[PDB]
Amino acid sequence: YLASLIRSVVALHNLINNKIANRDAEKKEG
Amino acid sequence: GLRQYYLSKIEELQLIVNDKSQNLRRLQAQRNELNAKVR
Amino acid sequence: PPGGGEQEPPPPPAPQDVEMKEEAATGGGSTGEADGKTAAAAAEHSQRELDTVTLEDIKEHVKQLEKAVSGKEPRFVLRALRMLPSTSRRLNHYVLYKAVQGFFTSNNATRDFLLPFLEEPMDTEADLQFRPRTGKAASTPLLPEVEAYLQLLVVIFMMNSKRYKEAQKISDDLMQKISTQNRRALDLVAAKCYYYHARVYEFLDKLDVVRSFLHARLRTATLRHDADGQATLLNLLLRNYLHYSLYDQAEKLVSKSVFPEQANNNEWARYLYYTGRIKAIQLEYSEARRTMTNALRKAPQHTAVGFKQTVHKLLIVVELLLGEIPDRLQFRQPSLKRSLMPYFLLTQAVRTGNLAKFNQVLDQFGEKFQADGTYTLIIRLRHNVIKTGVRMISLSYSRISLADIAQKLQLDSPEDAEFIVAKAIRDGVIEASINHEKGYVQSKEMIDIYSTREPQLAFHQRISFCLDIHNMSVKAMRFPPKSYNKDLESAEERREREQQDLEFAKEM
Amino acid sequence: PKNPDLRIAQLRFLLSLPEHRGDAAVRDELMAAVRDNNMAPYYEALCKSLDWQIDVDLLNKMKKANEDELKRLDEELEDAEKNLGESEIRDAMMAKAEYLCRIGDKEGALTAFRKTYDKTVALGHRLDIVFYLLRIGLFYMDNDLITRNTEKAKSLIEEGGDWDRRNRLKVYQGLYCVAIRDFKQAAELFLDTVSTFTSYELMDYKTFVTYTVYVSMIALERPDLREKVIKGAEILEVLHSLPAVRQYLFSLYECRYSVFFQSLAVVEQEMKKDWLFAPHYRYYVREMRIHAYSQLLESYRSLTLGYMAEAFGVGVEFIDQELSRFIAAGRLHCKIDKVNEIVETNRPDSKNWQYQETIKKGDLLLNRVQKLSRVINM
Amino acid sequence: YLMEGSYNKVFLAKGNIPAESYTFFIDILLDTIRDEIAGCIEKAYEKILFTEATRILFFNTPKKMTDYAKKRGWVLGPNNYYSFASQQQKPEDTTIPSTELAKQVIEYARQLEMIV
Amino acid sequence: GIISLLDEDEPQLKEFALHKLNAVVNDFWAEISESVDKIEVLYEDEGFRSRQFAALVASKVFYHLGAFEESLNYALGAGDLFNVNDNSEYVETIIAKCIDHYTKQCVENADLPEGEKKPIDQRLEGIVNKMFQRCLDDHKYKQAIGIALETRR
Amino acid sequence: DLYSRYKKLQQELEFLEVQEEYIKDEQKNLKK
Amino acid sequence: MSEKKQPVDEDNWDDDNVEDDFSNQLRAELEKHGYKMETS
Repeated sequence: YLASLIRSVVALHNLINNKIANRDAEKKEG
Repeated sequence: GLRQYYLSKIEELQLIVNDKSQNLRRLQAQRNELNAKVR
Repeated sequence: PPGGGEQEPPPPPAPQDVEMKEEAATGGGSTGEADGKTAAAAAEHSQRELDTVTLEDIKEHVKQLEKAVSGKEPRFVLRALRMLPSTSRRLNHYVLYKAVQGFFTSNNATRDFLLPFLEEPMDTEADLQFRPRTGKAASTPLLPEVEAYLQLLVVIFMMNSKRYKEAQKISDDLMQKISTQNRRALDLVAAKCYYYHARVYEFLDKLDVVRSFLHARLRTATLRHDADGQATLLNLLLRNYLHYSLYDQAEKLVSKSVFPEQANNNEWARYLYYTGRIKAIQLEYSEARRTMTNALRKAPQHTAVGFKQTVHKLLIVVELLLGEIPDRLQFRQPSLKRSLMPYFLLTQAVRTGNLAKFNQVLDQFGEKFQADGTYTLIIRLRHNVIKTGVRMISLSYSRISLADIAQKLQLDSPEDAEFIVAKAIRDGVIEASINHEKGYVQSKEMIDIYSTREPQLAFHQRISFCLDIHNMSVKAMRFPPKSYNKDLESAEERREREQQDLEFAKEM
Repeated sequence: PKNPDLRIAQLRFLLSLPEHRGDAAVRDELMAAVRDNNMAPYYEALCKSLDWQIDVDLLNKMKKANEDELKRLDEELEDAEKNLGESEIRDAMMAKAEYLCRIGDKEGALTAFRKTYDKTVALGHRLDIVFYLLRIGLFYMDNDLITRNTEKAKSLIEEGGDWDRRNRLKVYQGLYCVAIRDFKQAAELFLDTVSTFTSYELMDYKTFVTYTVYVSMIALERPDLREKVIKGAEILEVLHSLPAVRQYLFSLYECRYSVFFQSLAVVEQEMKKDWLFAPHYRYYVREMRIHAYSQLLESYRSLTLGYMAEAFGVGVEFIDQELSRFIAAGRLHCKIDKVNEIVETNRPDSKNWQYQETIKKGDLLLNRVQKLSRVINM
Repeated sequence: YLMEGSYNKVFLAKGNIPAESYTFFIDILLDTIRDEIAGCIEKAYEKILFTEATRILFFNTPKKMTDYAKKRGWVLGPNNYYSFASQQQKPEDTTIPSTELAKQVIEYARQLEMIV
Repeated sequence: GIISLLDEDEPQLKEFALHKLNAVVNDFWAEISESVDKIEVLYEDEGFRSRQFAALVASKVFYHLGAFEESLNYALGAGDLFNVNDNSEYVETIIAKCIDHYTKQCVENADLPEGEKKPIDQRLEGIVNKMFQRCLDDHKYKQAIGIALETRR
Repeated sequence: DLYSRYKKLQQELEFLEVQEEYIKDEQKNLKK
Repeated sequence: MSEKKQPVDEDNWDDDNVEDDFSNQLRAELEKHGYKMETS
């Protein structure tokens, strides 16, 4: 239950690392 | 009733297009990064 | 006239200055880019329509001297709006009536003059086939009539304007709705006019014809197009059925339209609440506390007093029916000083183990609970107060007489204090024995619930669910993969130069 | 200056919250308020006060005297820059901006303090400025602004030892940890009571002694109590001047159970009247009760219920209703019998109770990450 | 009052009607609580004589206590209701979690490594 | 709310009860939607002069609730009262099940036409070439070249 | 004509179904 | 966005739990014990 609780937070950090690659790229390049 | 028979097929199939094409264009970039890692 | 002649002339041009830039941009964008171009890839005029509702909800208040809105209707109703060579004069006509307001005196629309401001689907080549133009050009005067309401003999003017919008609405229901978002764009305009329709034409007069007409509007849904008609036509169906007592709760159980497939976070979020009160009045068995909770958590950020104070009440009404109660006094922002005191004063009695303290609540605020109408749910809490009691005393004491628990619970009768305990062993709750001959109720010490297979289920409920939110953080994640333009291997010129350098290494 | 500035806010507490007791507090609070140039912080305290109709000239002489100090700064800024020292403009108002901090509000404080923070290249002025921001951060209860300059403060003490800037700082974190209900951290920041000094905010060191004993008696168990607060010569001799607190502490230690409630009503009533303990005087003694109950009750198993009235505290039905809400509250690990008139106990192994907090924290963090996951990506 | 263990007050409402007859409804109301008292005889009670649970319903001494006493247990004896308060058989089950948990472990392993 | 009297055993209140199943089949359409479905009782009963209009309104109410084939078989066995009205939004609802079911069975009948063929209830292929005469007689032949293939005949 | 507007749109469903299976196989084979 | 159609119109939690168990109970114990020294 502990490690299962950690894994989703890890992939959430990986999600924010992708939204930063979305919103600060679409205005720059186009 | 051709407006309510044949044209009623135009409005439906497009909804399947609008998300299965999104599934492909997601999944193929997901392939493409890994293939660049391979080569 | 100086105080009016200096503070009245600036509120005509600056609302004209912003309304030539927001819904004249919707006039140039949703007529020429939804009726003639694809708006599914670019549907920003629906959220811009949300902006041109929420701005005008609090834009107009006054009876409009200086013709600051009263002169807009002789301007904004003379609209052909066919094509750019026909609207190139109309762009001048947004200016030519400013000389009518400023230079001369216009028609002061004060509760009487709405009749010559509505009979223009005919004047100067106006039509109805461009219903992105004629439904938006219906709503753009249909809103500010009814935004302040003006219940003094304006009900028939609003009514006839709703009749012309019903001509646009029957043309929407019958005539050429394929692949234009004619139905889709005017399910939002139809949906928004159902509430001005439903705050003049509902509690004044005769909603039960909007029942049959609304089942016709629901009937024309779900066949031709599968969006925007499945969503609003069910809360707009529900909102007086909850205030009625018809059987339309089990029909909402067996309905196919229960999922309108991502209904825009606003009708969908409240929909789970409206079906939450359904199983409230039909006996919450902890089924809908997650849909009340979900109905709370899918809210935006505006205010709480309209619905959120009532889901903050009714959401734990149904948990007071269970036996669990969180503390309601949380983010004391508007809701937790104004709208709790009878209702938190209710659960203060429930969290105790007193019997007639509940009556000391329910004589003090029986009418406030009938102000909202939760009173028929409040009236059955005595069962859960007394199960709270028997769990409290059966959990606290071990060898306690039946001739003590009735007096501590002020039951005034031991002879059924055998019987409340009896059904407390019948229904589950407390397990152990009663010495009815002696009087004492014995209770065993049940420890090591650890080995007993409950916390593995408390695990297993959340193991798979935390894997589910992991999987959602996987699936809501692979759209920013895009613009991955070129993974060039090395080069062409540097590859030929490396082949030339290796050729020099082979020659050397 | 900010050194007597906590007594001001404590006497604002003394003005506002005791409703009947609001006369001598508005007398001495005015006695300090309409002198020493105070202008801003008492208009709404004047609203909570009476009319005080002619305060106009009283405000005028003091906005005039405030204007004098403002205009001599305005006579200093151009002479300071002509032949410059160490930016003598910000060297004048790096000292008189605390005067502007007391007299003006936090703005003319803050822009001058973050202004002058970049002037001195050593922390010997910077960390005192940050101490001033901490002290006003208590005053406006700036619970978010204290979190910044606590870490920004502590980032400076590592170079050097700076124990008059670390042990003094521990008093600030201790008063924050007892401002919030974090008692085990409050006494742990109050661990030393040796390098702690005859302060400005507790001008009696003995008041600091009372605070650290009132938080320590909850904060630590008997081993820590039978070594730490019972063998300290520095802690014994300062409550040697205390008749009450010495008796209030030792009655629990000497197992003097019935007299413990007597001074418990005294210390709790004083805690009700006290500033900064008024948020939690209701939570304090209900911990003291269940602690004093569990200490005696984990000795015996066959101890009856009509023993505790005459030896522990009178009222058998009071003990009845008081223990019923605690076993029923889910603590005080025992099981009481009634009609054979005996209190039974049990013992839980740390397998269920240690698990209960795990499912609590799991549901809390699951609520957290699920809520954030609904927030981001629409 | 039927929701909680209020029995006696419900049987006081049996006869205290101000409105009309309600006879056919309080006769169903009679049978549906007859099998409910006939249900709550089945606890871990002690010996009850032939007076107490004899008078908990509404009877002095007919053979209706022979109807209930031969219907369920608490057998007709020498002024005795016999307590077969056993509740012994069902615990100590390792095999049922060793089947259900044996499923749920592999179901944990499915959404653990295999891509979905 | 006309629903409770479906056990009269006097067969003209079945008729007078299906008087209100077409005009006011919007408001208490939600009422008689799932609770009472005794259409097949009088439809299989010896009592005639109904079983005709009763299958129409079950073809109304089971359509919108996703029971397309339940509205389709009663759409077959309903009779002359069912296909008499084509001035609504309802013929496109019923031939998109009927002619669709026709061609998706006639692919199997294009596999094996001989033996175990369709028991047509005399309208399932009747409105095929009837609506195909509507296609031949409504001026459009770029599509009437189409239904002649889509019928697999 | 309008009869092509669904047959030519289900032809790309026959062409559209296979692709997620194909990259589904390449999900594991790039690891292998 | 965020229109939300209207149908009708620490420091805080631990002492609120003391308001849960300790709402109208005792409240001012200074004299009940001195009134129980002679009764008990």
